[PDB]
Amino acid sequence: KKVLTLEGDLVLGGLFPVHQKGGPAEDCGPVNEHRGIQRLEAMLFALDRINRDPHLLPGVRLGAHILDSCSKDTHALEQALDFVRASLTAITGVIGGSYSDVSIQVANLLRLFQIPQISYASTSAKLSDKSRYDYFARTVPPDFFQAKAMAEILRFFNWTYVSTVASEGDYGETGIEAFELEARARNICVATSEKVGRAMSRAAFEGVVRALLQKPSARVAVLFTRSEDARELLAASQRLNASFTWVASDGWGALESVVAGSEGAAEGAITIELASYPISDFASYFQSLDPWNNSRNPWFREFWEQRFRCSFRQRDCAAHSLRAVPFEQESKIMFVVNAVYAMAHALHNMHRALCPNTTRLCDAMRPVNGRRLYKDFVLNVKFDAPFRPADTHNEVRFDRFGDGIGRYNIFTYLRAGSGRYRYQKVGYWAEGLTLDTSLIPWASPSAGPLPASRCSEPCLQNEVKSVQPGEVCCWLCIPCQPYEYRLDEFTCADCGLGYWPNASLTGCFELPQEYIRWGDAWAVGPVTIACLGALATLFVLGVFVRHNATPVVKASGRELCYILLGGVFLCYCMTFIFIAKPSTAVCTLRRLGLGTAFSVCYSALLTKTNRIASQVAICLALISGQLLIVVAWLVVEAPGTGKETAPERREVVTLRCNHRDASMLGSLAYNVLLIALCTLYAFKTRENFNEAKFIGFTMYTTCIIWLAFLPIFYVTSSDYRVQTTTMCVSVSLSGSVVLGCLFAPKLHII
Amino acid sequence: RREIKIEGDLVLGGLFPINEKGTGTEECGRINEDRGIQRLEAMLFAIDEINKDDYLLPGVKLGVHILDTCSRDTYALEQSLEFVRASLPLLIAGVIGGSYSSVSIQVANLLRLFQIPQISYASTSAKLSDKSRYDYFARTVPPDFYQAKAMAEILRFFNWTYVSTVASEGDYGETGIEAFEQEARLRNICIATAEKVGRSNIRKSYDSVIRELLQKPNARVVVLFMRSDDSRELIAAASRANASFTWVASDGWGAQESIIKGSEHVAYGAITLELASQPVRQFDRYFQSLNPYNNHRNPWFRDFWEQKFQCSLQNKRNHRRVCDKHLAIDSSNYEQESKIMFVVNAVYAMAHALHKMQRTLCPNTTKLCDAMKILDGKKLYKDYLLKINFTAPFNPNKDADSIVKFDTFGDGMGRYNVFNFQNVGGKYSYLKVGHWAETLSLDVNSIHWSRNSVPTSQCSDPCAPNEMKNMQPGDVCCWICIPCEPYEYLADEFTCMDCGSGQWPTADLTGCYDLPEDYIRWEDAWAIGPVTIACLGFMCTCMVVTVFIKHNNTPLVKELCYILLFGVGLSYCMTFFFIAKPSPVICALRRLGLGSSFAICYSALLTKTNVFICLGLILVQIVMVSVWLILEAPGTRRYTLAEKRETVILKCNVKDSSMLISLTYDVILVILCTVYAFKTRKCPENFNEAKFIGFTMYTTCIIWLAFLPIFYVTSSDYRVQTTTMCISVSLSGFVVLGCLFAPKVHIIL
Ligand SMILES: *[C@@H]1O[C@H](CO)[C@@H](O)[C@H](O)[C@H]1NC(C)=O
Ligand SMILES: *[C@@H]1O[C@H](CO)[C@@H](O)[C@H](O)[C@H]1NC(C)=O
Ligand SMILES: N[C@@H](CCC(=O)O)C(=O)O
Ligand SMILES: N[C@@H](CCC(=O)O)C(=O)O
Repeated sequence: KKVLTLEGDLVLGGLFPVHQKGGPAEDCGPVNEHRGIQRLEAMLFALDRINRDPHLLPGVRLGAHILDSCSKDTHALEQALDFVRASLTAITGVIGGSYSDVSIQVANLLRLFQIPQISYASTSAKLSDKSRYDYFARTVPPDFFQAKAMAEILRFFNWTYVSTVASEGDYGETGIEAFELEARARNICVATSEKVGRAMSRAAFEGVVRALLQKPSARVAVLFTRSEDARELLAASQRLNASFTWVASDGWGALESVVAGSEGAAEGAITIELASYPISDFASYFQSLDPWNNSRNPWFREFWEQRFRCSFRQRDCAAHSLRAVPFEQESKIMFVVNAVYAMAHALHNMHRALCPNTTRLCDAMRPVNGRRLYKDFVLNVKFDAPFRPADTHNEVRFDRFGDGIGRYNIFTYLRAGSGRYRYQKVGYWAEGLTLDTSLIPWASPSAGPLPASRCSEPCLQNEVKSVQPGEVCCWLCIPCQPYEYRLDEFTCADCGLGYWPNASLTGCFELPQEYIRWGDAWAVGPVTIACLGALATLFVLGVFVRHNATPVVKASGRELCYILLGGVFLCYCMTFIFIAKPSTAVCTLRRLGLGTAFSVCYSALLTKTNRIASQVAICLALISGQLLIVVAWLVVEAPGTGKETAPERREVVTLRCNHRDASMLGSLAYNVLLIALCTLYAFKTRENFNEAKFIGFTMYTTCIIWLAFLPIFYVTSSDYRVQTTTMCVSVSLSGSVVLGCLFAPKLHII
Repeated sequence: RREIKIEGDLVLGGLFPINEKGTGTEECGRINEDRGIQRLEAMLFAIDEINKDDYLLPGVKLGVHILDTCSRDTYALEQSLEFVRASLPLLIAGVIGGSYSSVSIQVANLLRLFQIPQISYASTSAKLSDKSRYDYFARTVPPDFYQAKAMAEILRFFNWTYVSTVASEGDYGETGIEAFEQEARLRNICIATAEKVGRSNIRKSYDSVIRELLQKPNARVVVLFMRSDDSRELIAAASRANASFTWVASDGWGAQESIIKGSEHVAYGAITLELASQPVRQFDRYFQSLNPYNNHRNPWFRDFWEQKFQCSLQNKRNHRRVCDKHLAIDSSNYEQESKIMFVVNAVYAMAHALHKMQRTLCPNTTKLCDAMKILDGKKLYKDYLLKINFTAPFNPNKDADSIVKFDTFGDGMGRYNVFNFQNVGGKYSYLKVGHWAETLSLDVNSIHWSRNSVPTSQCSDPCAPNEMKNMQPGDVCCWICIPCEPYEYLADEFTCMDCGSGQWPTADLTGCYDLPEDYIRWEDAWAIGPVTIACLGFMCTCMVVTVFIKHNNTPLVKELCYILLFGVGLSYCMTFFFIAKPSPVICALRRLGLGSSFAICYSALLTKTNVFICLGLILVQIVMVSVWLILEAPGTRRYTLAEKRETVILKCNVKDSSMLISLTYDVILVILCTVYAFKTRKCPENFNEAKFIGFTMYTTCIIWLAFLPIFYVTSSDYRVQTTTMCISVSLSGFVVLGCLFAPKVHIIL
């Protein structure tokens, strides 16, 4: 147990983490070179400067009673016991407390004796409560703003799925709770929450690293641990070949050789450190320190032997010095200087307000009471920084909770010369996040893809539902109803598709599709048959007109021949109307004309049998009788609208005439009349031998043409492609051959 | 400054929560009657019993310096400074106080600096088990490590895998809730919400926690790790929101009938855990005989009397009617606290440790010798307190559970009693419904639940495997069951996949059966038609067979006519072969039989147009035997990756196009030659049959137009293909019968 004591009228206490905590066999081991020794020397330098300042305490010399906490709260309490043992050298206030737990324990011990305490590194938000710490001051921002800064940093890079690890105690717990609260305020999810204990072993660190690696969707790790815990975690990650994007708090900071002892595991780590400026006077004072003239520091020999490895009492540690080697100031040095100067200013104000005549300690101040000082001068103090740069405006003041202003800096640990790893500032945080993306060599587009961390990757808009129970960390999207249009929520479709399947896959469109109607792309065959029939009947009609019905046409009556020409002519035209799109003006003719097409052909055969002028007129009127049934059916069949869609194969609409569905009923009635007329003539006659034989061929041809339609009808069954329209063309085309066969030998030999 | 200071050779410190937390403005307000007064009197009762004993510290009087912690660690630390003021004023050998975990930890941090042993009676925090931070600490109660595990088993017993956790900040609630999460993960227990209440909380703040618990109705069970005062506010807050929850609380609630003050409707059906202990019969008489007039050593007793009985004692009339002085503590209004024997054991443990120390450092004298004038706390704790073993002072069991001793960590043995709050007999009271001693054993047969039965606290509704497949959204407690295609079976619980093409899932969908449904059928609607024509046509062939030798010489037709009559007979049986449902070997016979049937019939007709005749006809059929000869045993099923997925038909898929091509070529050749050869040459024989055979030949071309053309389109159907085949073949056979009809009618006429 070493102690650093100096003489003076007023003695100020001190607590610094000079030594790092060891294992079970030793309370504390290696010397903390940057965070304990440099801070102790900064406090000593501040005290020396105050002791030579005429304006600040001209007649009062400030003493020092500084102790080493060995980075333990129990050891810190054991050391601070002698601070209050004298009260039962009196202590008017301690400038000490680097770790949050140490500061909390010291404040708890000191609140029973009314001893003010000003911290220089403790940033825990638990110390901001003035109900439990009535005499605790602090010159650093609390973690309440550091949590906001880290949450904003995570939100900036779309880091909505991260893993968190914090050290057990008083700093890690409050910080991680605040970070979780601020991440729930925004849209950030937490994957894994690990803890680091005080007696944490290497195997436990490996287990924590494995647990962190167990979540491949969270490539960003949020750190709220201490310096030693961060170093051990980095070593464990390095020895396990684990790569992570570390986002750490001020516990890591910009420590170059302390935490980043394994260069390579943390190459894109983002660290947040309290804003500070270098002090040239402190650098000059520290660079001139030697182990010979600095006899007032009991721990300087150990620091020398550690940073400049050699052996004392052997003529070995007498060549090197602190000037030639590079020197880097600790970030939390100006905070220690400000705390010491604030304590000195409070003491000076108390002396001025209590001893208005003498410049030394008058009898009214010799018992120093902490309550009055803390309530009057410690909290209500305002002065410029003792060693601030020329181009700045910084004031040392305490808020209502005795804290500092929430200003932070953002650092990244990059490599400059392929091995020269260093910390480079990339932004700051006072009220909002102002980051420099171009200064970070893993976020620029030229440096490669941005490392993102999401629980679920965003799937394509098409065939996605993103089912989410209330508010959930991440979503799962599944294809749903390919006939639905689109949706971005739990429901499969935001709008009703209706009879039109899906949409253009860009949202709610509900665009209509083509109906059952189709252009004559593959209907050339029906058209070709019509042209062949028209060409065949053109020559048949041409010879009849040229011969003036003299040779054979005027055999008996010369009337059936004229009527027969009309029947074949209208049969060819039936193919054209059937292959057209059903509309309000053309769809009505197909149903009415179907019965008439068979009636005219059958009438000619019936008229010939009846004959074997007036008869032709009677036959023409007889054919009109069958057309009356078509007109009667057309009373309701002519207006036809609707569709015959089915809950299958939604790509087709299947919209046609209402009479088209009823065309089967209409066709059945028409076919009945034609069949009966044809068979009666053939059997009755079974005149001229040639005429009688010719009638037999025509009578059988008409029946066989209609008979062959039945097997074809079952084949199609309204298939909408080569459908019942095809066989209607074929039977009409076959009927043209039937009509041609009647007159085929009439003029063949002429 | 109110305190109890009894003089004696050795003074034992005391810290009890006589006063509760208070409403901020005051350090501590109302008196804690159950956990602050009974425990305080239990320590005094034990001290008096020890001083009256002859085998425990004979001739040495034990003093007490008892202070009030006001249920807060900040005020307790100031009071604890009196115990260490002398070491920096009575000399304190040890401290028996410490009820709250936060209070005990703060005091232990200060006592370890002065080597003062401390024994706790109610602090169950697992943090205090660390012997590197709290060296001089012991307790007669188990840590929260076993308590958190005990409630995890209870949740697993009722399969409550989706619960909510409400805790309080400090050394008890935060530490206890951390252990619960670790135990919940091993039992697949998922946490819905994690709320924390603070020391400085208002009624609106407590209602915020209740509203947060109501955002997830699927979590009807709430796990509580709170203090006595914190639990009271939440229950009162839940009473103002008409919210009912299944409360599962730790020892902070226990069986204390003071949290539930006019709020029994919401706390009904709660499952609270209390440490296993037995009432002290001797303490029952001692507490029921204390009066404000005779009890003067307790400064807090007068305040306790004015609160429990609501009568004034200072001026005899301050709040209500005068105190009749005829009332006293009795079994009607007095119930012994659960942690009474622990206080007695804690006091006796320190007394027994000093007794063993006194018999070693003072070998001869029975008083306090010069060796024990300056007591050493390190030797008393490590060498005597940690290695103590004695029977309970007032125990009715005398079993192995009555032994008071400390383990390596200076803790007790984990034994908890499960209590259920229910309304029985018209009044509200607790009842033991289980016990936890390294094993859970409940009494569900006598547990009154909240609404009418065991609550269901699950994140996801458990979907039956009939048509639903579980899909994890990224967690292990909640899931969504999205159905998949009905022709795929789930493997075990989470994956439904197709077992190839041609199978159908089983009834339980644990496997897939082979597709049983087939399109083949016999004597069905689509087969009765074709067979009816076939049999009549087949019988028509027998009619020609009848006129074979009865009228042969008399007719002038006379064996080409007989050859074609037998040739078309193969056509009739070909229709019967086509309609047969199976095709193991006959499908090759169908193409060979039906294919040769046309060849024989057409060749015979062609022969009639023009020994030698038989040789020519046989030659055509001779090469038809080995047209393909590519086997017929395997029939490839027509089922494919179509929408049906429920029917399989083979139809002898092998070599389907080859038969059609061969038949078309043979049919095309015969019709052209036969028609050209016959024409009208001479019209020989009885009648002009040269044109008649041409008519039969011409009609067969139309029949040939029904073999190939109408086929190859819509013929992939099992029913359509078979029906078209027999109709076309039977029509051809009937046409040939027309040729022989004319000779037949001539004989009749
Ligand atoms: C994601 O990060 C980029 C900047 O790298 C930028 O687009 C924005 O800040 C974040 N959010 C979205 C929606 O892009
Ligand atoms: C659920 O708990 C009950 C006991 O009350 C019992 O059925 C079983 O242990 C658990 N599991 C199932 C599937 O019931
Ligand atoms: N502010 C952090 C770290 C301080 C430091 O060591 O730099 C704490 O309270 O522990
Ligand atoms: N088990 C509680 C004590 C409850 C009581 O008896 O007051 C704790 O550890 O704080």
